[PDB]
Amino acid sequence: PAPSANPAKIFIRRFFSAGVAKNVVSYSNVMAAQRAME
Amino acid sequence: NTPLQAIGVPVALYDALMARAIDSADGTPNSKWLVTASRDLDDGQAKEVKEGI
Repeated sequence: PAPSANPAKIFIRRFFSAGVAKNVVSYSNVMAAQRAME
Repeated sequence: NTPLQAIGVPVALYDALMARAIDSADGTPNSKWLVTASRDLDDGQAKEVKEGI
């Protein structure tokens, strides 16, 4: 079964960096969803 | 999370419009026929013309 080797390593190489705990949504999006609730 | 969050603007606008309506209801003269005579009419038969009208 599970082969552990997916083709999404294209981004962790340089386009991203490991061990940083990046947030999931931009702060602008959070504020937009906030004021869109009023 | 209540509907009252998002209706401040419309309720304030409604109250503003209704206040305008009330104020203009009493305050606007409800008379017609703004009739005006001249400065040569012997004020004393101007009254006679007014009573005739």
